[PDB]
Amino acid sequence: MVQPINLIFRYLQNRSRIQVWLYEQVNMRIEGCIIGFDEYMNLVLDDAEEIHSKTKSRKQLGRIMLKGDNITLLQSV
Amino acid sequence: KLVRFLMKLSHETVTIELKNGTQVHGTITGVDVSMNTHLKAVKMTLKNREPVQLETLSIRGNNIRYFILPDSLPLDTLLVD
Amino acid sequence: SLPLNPKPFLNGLTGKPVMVKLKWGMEYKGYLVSVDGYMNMQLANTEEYIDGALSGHLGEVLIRCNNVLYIRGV
Amino acid sequence: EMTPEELQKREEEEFNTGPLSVLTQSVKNNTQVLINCRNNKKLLGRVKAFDRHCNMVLENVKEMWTEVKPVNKDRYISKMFLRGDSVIVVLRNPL
Amino acid sequence: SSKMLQHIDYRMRCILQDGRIFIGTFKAFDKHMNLILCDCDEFRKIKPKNSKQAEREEKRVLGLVLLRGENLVSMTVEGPPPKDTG
Amino acid sequence: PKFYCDYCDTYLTHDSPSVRKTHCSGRKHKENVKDYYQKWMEEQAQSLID
Amino acid sequence: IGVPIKVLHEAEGHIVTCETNTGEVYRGKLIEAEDNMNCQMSNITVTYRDGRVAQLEQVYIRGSKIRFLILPDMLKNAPML
Amino acid sequence: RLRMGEIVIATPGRLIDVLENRYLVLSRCTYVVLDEADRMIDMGFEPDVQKILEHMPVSNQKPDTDEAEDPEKMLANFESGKHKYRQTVMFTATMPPAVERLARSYLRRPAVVYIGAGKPHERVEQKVFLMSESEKRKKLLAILEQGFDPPIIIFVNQKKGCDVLAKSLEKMGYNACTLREFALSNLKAGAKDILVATDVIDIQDVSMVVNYDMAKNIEDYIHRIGRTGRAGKSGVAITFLTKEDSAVFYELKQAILESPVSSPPELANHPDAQHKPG
Amino acid sequence: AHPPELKKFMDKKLSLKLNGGRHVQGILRGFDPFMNLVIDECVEMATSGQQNNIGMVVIRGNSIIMLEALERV
Amino acid sequence: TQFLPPNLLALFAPRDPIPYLPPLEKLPHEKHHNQPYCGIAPYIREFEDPRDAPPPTRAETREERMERKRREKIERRQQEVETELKMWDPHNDPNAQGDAFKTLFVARVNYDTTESKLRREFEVYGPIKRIHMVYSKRSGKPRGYAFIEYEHERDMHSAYKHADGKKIDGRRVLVDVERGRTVKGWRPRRLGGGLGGTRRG
RNA sequence: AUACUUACCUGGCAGGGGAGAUACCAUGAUCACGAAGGUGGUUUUCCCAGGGCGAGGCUUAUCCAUUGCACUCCGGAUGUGCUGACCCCUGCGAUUUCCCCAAAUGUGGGAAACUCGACUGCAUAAUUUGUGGUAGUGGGGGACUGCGUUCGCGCUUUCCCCUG
Ligand SMILES: [Zn+2]
Repeated sequence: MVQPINLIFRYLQNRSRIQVWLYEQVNMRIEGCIIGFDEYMNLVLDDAEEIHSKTKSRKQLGRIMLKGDNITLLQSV
Repeated sequence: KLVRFLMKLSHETVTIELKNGTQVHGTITGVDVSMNTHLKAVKMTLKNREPVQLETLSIRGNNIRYFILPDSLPLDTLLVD
Repeated sequence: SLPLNPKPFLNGLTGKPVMVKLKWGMEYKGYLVSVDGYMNMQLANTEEYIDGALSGHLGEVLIRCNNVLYIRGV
Repeated sequence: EMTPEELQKREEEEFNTGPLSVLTQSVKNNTQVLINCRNNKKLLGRVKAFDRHCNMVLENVKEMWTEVKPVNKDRYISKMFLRGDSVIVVLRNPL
Repeated sequence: SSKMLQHIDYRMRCILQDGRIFIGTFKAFDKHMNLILCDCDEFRKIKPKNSKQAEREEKRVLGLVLLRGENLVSMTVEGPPPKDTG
Repeated sequence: PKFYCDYCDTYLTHDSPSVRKTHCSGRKHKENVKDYYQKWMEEQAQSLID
Repeated sequence: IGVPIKVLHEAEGHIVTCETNTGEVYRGKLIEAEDNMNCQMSNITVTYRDGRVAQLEQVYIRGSKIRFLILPDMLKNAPML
Repeated sequence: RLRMGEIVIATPGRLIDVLENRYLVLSRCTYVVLDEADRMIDMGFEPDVQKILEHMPVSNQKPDTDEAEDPEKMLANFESGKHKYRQTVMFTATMPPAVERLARSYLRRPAVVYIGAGKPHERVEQKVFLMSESEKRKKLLAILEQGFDPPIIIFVNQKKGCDVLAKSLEKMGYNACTLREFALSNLKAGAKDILVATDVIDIQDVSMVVNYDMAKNIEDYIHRIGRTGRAGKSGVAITFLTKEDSAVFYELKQAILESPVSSPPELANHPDAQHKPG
Repeated sequence: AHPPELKKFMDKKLSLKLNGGRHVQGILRGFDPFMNLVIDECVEMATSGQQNNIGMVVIRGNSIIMLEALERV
Repeated sequence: TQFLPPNLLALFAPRDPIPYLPPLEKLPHEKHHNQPYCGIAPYIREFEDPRDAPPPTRAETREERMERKRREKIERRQQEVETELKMWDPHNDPNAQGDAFKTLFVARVNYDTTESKLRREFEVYGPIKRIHMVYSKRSGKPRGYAFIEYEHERDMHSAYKHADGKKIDGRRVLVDVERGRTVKGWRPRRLGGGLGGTRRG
């Protein structure tokens, strides 16, 4: 069994660029590199940007902590 | 804990506003630690509906937005425990 | 960088200007003063940005942790 | 917990220094306070007491909101207990 | 807990978060306020866009229901227990 | 939270998913259940007696 | 464990209807329920929000996303009740 | 411990439940051991041991041909490292049909290794006294007063017995231990002379074992008297028999009649020693 | 804090109803007592009939409504 | 109910499936928010502080009257003791005579013990110049203690080493040196000093 | 069924009103009659929590009595649901040992032993219920747009009202 905490750790190590689907927010997503995280599934994202469906335009954020409650799914590149 | 306070309000007559706009006016028979609340002599007024009078009502505490307390209710007395 | 995690990330940010974005669309900018194990935040010299552009200047602010979407430096 | 022993007035330290100091100090100095609430009304009043959840007992509150052109509305409520979950943001009176 | 027990086995009208009413014989509860309702009937109010016309009440029978506490708002007493004396 | 079997009139001092399943797929248990609903069919004889 | 959850486990093996938060309705054989009210079910007639129905083989539902379940009436004659 | 990740040691009931709930899998298992398979059978574990086998991946079992016991081929397979056939070992004292069933399923062309000191009753001097329960304490004292070579062991059936008998002896001016390492050191050292104990480690050869209470089965009795040592001085085991022990008389009688270093008509001729119990 | 009983669905192709009216499908490689999932060879199932492949992915348990086994367990 | 004879298990049969009805509320992500959550910036009416209340209101109740009362008793007590203290001077007491350095202090005496029995018990250590047992100036009941002046300091020291705990008339007595007239800063127990710890708490 | 033995599965910890005040009793307080207090009683005031007793009253039907002249309610009986003063009790429903009161195998008083009713507190405000993405931004009646139209409506822009 691959277990979800490890797979996040894998994403961390690889410095993979992660895209997050948001909880109850369907228009925005967020993507960035997972520098760190915790038990609550809060993420530290290194080069984060906020991506909107209608615009196809991306707002640059820098280094962010995103609270866990929001996440609905974690994706690659 | 501050529900400890609400649990002291038995026999007090209050007005409760619910997260869904329902307003309850009644007399508190008991409040429990999850803020679940029991009332007697109730006038429940669902959002945009005519009031309805009820002998009794219990409210699951998560649904409470606030209690409106009697103008005279002695807060300092009641807040010491 | 090491694995840089949430608690020490914020502890980094404390003292510095920060911007916090709420689940409900408003954002609050100001000097992160404190945070707790639930990640409630106190801000100072706080200002309110509604829909991206500045709305007004507020003051000392508590933000209840459930409301926060993300928080970021300056 | 981090404090699994049941001597934890570490809360009392967290109230004095942590972010709920906003309240502890507001209660202490009887300062007004403006709360943006999840019914989307704003309550401006005094804080008589509070707890971890941000449950507050308030006095001399003015609830203010906004209906429909957009019209302002307000009502005075002299003593309330607000359930903490419904707090978004609290703001101490600047001056 | 006697505040809840005392209404146990009465016919009780429960308001759910979506505005449904469950009326049912109140057989059991727990710390969540999950409910067990017997012979439970669901009612709901349907708005008229057709005319400034009377509301539909729509009954629908469910039978034995387990209601998750999260979805409960309030409950008041509808009637006494279905009675075993004549 | 400590589990009480209404059929067996016995306790599981420490409940777990594993423990309750073990108990419930138990010799004593299944017999008690069978008995309980047989006894309920006897309730039906108490109908005709009226 | 609460009386109502016990009752849920007693309906393991039988036909239950289950409305989810989303408004879908799943009717089928309840295989296994957990204490959280996570339910595995078989042979379901899902009924989508619109009214359209479908057939599903094997399904599992998060307890936190259930509104209510409809259990077999016979369960009312379980021992507590 | 399970979460952490080479060898699992288990009992059948526990192991099947764990497998059934997928707390553990047998994905890279290449080594299967059944220890005391006869005892597993006796306990009713045949079906559970069957069901456990059903979780092993089938494709790593050896072929059922003469090649399974060809040394050149099987050695080359052992050395093949990670991809070798599984191997299975069964240990057992006996081969009743159920054990042979296990073997037919679990094993492929197994070699048998049979070995064979192991039978203390044949080589330990045994003496018995028939009495009523109330007579035990005075007979023990009379025996002790004759003098002994410390340390000795006195066995009793229940742990309360252990404690109260031990007190009385210390009252009679005897150095008595009850039953960790600390006890055996003193005995070994000469400090304490008498160990009182129930059927529940590792201890020196003793000159004398007294069964103050007779064991409830002959296997426990055998283990007790075995404490006079594997070899060397025969030593002596003295047993107090009462009417409450009638269900072990027949086997006790056999144990002694099979002991050339032992002389007992009182038991051998007793009405309760004539037929197997039950 | 008991784990969920998703041994049955391990290494099976699933179709998952998710929070925002979002649907996703793929092979279940693991899970948590929060019911967080690992899906493999996962496909987006966007509202437009269009499907998109993002392979290995983490789903928060919180946002899973119902899952259906496509390969029948 | 699970694995029963199909005989009985047919009792646990479902009722017919329930009529469809459309949902009452839209799905939360697809609802139209006519006045969405909004901020507080417009709202800094507040109140200019020159009309603001001062802070201190709150505090003890019965809890304040109680705390005040203990506080005063304690202080009142300290003043009493201070005043007595400057009346206290054992160098000017007619009861305290002779060489303090040759004087033994004996406490915890049986009230029944006579001055004779005491002089007998303590004579063993050497000739006694003087015994003064102490009595209440009120009741005249014995206080349970005495001063014994020896002829020679050496003999006092000897009683001191050897007599402590000595049992006289059933009671273990306490033996020390006289400190009233020898020890810098001594105060007796009634003046907040003293030795011994029977009633520390 | 009961007791024990072995194996397997499981396993948090802590408790029993609180806070004041007590002049009196015990603790016979180690310095020339005395601590204060603390601790244990006693009494008592708050915070009060669960029981006991049920006077009185409310409601509705069977039977019985009543044909009566009032303007101060108000015949009897029986039963389902209720409300409930005064005055009591202090915590609880089961077990084992010792000491004493004694109307002495009865009936009491004092200790503990650790035992269950999932009693309460807690790293429990962090994804599955007990501290929010269920927010509570209307429905209707007239004036007042266009677009498509099957002319019923769908979408969209307003005004004035009713109303939750
Ligand atoms: Zn059972």
